[PDB]
Amino acid sequence: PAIDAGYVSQVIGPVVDVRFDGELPSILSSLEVEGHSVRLVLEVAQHMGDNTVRCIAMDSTDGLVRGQKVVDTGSPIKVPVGRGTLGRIMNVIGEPVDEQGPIDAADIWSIHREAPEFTEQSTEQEILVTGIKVVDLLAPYQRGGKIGLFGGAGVGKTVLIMELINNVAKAHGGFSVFAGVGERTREGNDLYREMIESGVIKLGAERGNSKCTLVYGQMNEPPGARARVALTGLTVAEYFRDIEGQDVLLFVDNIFRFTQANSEVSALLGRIPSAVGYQPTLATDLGGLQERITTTTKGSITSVQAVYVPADDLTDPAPATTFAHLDATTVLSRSIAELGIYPAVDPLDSTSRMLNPNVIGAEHYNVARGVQKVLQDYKNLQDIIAILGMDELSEEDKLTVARARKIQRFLSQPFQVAEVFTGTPGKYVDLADTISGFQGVLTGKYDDLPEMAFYMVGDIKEVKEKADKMAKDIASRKEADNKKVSEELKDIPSLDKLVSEIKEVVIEEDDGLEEDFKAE
Amino acid sequence: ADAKALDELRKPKFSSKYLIQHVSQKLIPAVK
Amino acid sequence: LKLPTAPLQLSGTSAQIATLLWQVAAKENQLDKVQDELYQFIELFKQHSELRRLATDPFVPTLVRTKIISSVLKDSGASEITKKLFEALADEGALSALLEVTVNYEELMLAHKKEVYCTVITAEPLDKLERVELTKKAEKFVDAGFKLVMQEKIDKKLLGGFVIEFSDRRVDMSTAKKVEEFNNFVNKLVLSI
Amino acid sequence: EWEKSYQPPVIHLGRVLSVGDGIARVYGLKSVQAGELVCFDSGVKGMALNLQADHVGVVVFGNDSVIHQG
Ligand SMILES: Nc1ncnc2c1ncn2[C@@H]1O[C@H](COP(=O)(O)OP(=O)(O)O)[C@@H](O)[C@H]1O
Ligand SMILES: [Mg+2]
Repeated sequence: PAIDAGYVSQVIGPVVDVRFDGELPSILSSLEVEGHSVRLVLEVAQHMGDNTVRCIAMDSTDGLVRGQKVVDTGSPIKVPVGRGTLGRIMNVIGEPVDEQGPIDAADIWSIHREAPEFTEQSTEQEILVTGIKVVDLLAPYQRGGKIGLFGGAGVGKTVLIMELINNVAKAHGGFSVFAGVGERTREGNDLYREMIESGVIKLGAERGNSKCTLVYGQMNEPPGARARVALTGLTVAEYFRDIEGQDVLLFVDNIFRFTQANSEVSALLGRIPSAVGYQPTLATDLGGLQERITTTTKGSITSVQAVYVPADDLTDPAPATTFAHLDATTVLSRSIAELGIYPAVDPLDSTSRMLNPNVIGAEHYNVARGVQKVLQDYKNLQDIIAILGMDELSEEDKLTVARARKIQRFLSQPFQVAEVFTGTPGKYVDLADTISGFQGVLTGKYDDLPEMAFYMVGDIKEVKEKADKMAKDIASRKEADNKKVSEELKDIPSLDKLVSEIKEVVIEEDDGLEEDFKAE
Repeated sequence: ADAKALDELRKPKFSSKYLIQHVSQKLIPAVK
Repeated sequence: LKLPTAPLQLSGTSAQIATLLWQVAAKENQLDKVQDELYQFIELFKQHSELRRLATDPFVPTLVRTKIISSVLKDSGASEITKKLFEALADEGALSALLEVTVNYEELMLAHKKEVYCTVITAEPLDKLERVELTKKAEKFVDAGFKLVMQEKIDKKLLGGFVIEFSDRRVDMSTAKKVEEFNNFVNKLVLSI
Repeated sequence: EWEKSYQPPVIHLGRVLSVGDGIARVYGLKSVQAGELVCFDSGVKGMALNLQADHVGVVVFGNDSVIHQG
């Protein structure tokens, strides 16, 4: 085994160099390190020219010595795909990290593959109703398209993607794959428990009846792993699309972490940096990923990729490159999230190619364009409202201000998953009902209603019901407040009777710290 | 390489003279 | 096409020339001839000034340097390996890389000659039962079947004992560090006890 | 009990090529690990951060004004 067993030459962080005596591996192939604590998989990214490859390590390189033998697998990183992966959590190399035994593997597919060609593309435009009002009104999602949820650092793009999972992913019929690219590990555990409690993930021997495969390379992982977990989720979704031939969902969380992991790696490969600090190969790496998430003739991948923006900057090149690859774009803003509006969809920046008068109907299209027109004419007057005040505007302008303030509150909606922390129950709105509601507010059937009746309600019935509730309670008054609190017959005990009911805990002698440190 | 393995060439270590003897008479007309 | 593998891997761009030189001279089994020739060229650079002027001056044309290194190395029984090496290293002005290609070649040959060096530094001149008892304790630090040589140095700072200098690891079995680690071990207890 | 259990251990050492800008280009240390806590002769610790092919980059956990070449 002298040939085809290379040794580690040098290590710069997550970048490992292997030097071979003969038969260097092809680029994008997987290497294995002999005698490391965890199974450390390298992945060749370059050829350095002195019989030396330059590998990206899929785990930590802490504890690598520059004499360690590295074997070649002669193949890329290959993950276990098939129907048996339904209900498993996988890392970037295809191991189960949910502790339920090995993965029942139909086939072993590599994660590096060419995108489907031009003639294999499908040109179909059918709507995907999600129940949110801003999505189903102003930027309707293509069923089999690509969806980007921009906005960053606490605007609610991870809540919105759980709402999209909860709405679409159970009424879909096909499978689902959640690829967590560099989001929180706690969020992955929360989604795992919430998918076990909902029934889209089952355990035991009935694992195959589940409809969701989890692939997690979450934000604790080194930048070698976060750069490849999106490709593993793509391989798992592409087995269902290419071989099973049926339509899936692919919710990729924080696809900015893919570009950021490749930028953390490409700082140490010695490449010259591009604009603000990213790699030069941003657009090609993001194309070689994002063009694999496409609906072909045989199947469909309906992807909702959350895109984190850095420091709320849309002219940053890492989301501005991503803007070209998306069909329907849902930009979230913090200036609207600081107004209490939820979900904080920016209505004058979030677009879609489905918003066309030939597809979704001229009624829905004209309602959406009128809503955008009213909000834009409101946005032009914002400095005039700021410095000069509401008391000098025109009549038509201070009517469009009131209509825009009503539709801004009306675009907000309580979510089915957000009620864990807000109390308000979530409302799944149908499509024609919110179209008719916004048609009514655009025509002016609800001018005399209060503005806070539009806040956090589902459809056009519940805004009038909340107006009736909130304009009762300004005139609701009770005489003497009907307490009847004192002198309750055999109800309240004495204070010491309730004190004696309390069982008393003992105190186990000052932290006991030496007894359970000399035990190990 | 280091300096420790490079200072030790300042002492002569050939243990043969079949090159430095002959070409020392040839080098001066070669540069002439 | 079929080159024998070097015994230890090395660095780049000056150690690679030594790796190729050891590979080629091991295909020809002249592995100690070319080491003698490189030693002769090191001392030949030491002797005269018109030869180190071919490696430090940046205004010598490459034509006269190539023709000087060919017409000098035409004769005197020089190896084909060293002749073509010096032709290729004088064509590109890499004659100043001789001093650090021969060191990596010596490290390669020392790996092959299966001989590792050491240096024992002492306070007194060693006697013959001190020496043959020293070799048994110092051989336990080498890691295979080698030919560990034992060099001798004398330094009065040690109060007896020995310190092995392997050029990559150091075994301080001296008494001057034994009493130095003794006085450090007491004062960590007097401050505590 | 300290003399009857006293074996002076073999220690793989390495020279310092250059020190400055919070790094110590350390020659040698072929058996060092990426992220191994190294310890200079002046007592100040360090971490073998960049394991290069020709040296080992060591950041200095402390003031590097006590570290020389050699
Ligand atoms: N629909 C919503 N209603 C109320 N609060 C929300 C909603 N969506 C998001 N939030 C707030 O946003 C916070 C988390 O945002 P998150 O989805 O984690 O965005 P990011 O992942 O970019 O931080 C939550 O604490 C929640 O209070
Ligand atoms: Mg989140």
